[PDB]
Amino acid sequence: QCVNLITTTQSYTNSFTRGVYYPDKV
Amino acid sequence: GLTGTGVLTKSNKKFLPFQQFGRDIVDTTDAVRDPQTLEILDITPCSFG
Repeated sequence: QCVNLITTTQSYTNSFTRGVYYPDKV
Repeated sequence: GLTGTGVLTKSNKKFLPFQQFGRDIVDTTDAVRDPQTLEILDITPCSFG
């Protein structure tokens, strides 16, 4: 079945600095 | 695969479970782990002058 209950809102957030990860194992 | 020379002694560092070796400010190797014991060992250069 094609249960498409999600839509593109295009909304974002302007209070996030979360995209950080460890670049290496040093 | 990490080759070198020096004196191996026990240290008090606390590596994370995904850490393998550490470096100092000048990016030189000073600590490694045993692949079979998982302990922390420091590396010191041999005497010269």
